[PDB]
Amino acid sequence: GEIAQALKEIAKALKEIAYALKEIAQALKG
Amino acid sequence: GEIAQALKEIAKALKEIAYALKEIAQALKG
Amino acid sequence: GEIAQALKEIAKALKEIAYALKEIAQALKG
Amino acid sequence: GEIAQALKEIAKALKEIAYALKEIAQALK
Amino acid sequence: GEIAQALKEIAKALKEIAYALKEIAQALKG
Repeated sequence: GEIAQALKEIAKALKEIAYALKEIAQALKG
Repeated sequence: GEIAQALKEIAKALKEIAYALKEIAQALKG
Repeated sequence: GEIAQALKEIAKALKEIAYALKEIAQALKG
Repeated sequence: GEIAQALKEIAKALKEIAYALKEIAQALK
Repeated sequence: GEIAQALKEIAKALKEIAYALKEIAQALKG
């Protein structure tokens, strides 16, 4: 239902945030 | 009621997150 | 009740995350 | 019950993530 | 000093993201 859907989209968002932050970490090491 | 409202705000928040992340991705390319 | 409250705190959290990420996007464009 | 408890922990986690991200924004700003 | 700070906070952020995702995975089994 709608709570399961909310949570799936939050998991997606958090995975993209983790990747964004790793690319920012690498940029700053560069 | 309250749960429908909470879920509408979650959906709004996640749309802004998706937008922000695209601009972060682009910034890091240039 | 409890679920509505939990989801309202999640909605708040995600709104602050969207805000933070917009400032990160701006920083990186500088 | 169990779903309310799970969602309270998720709310806490996301609040700490929002704080972290604001400190990252400031560092970079 | 900004780079040191950024990298410390990104490491913290990633640990909290991994935790959030585990709790979301478990929640969705329920």
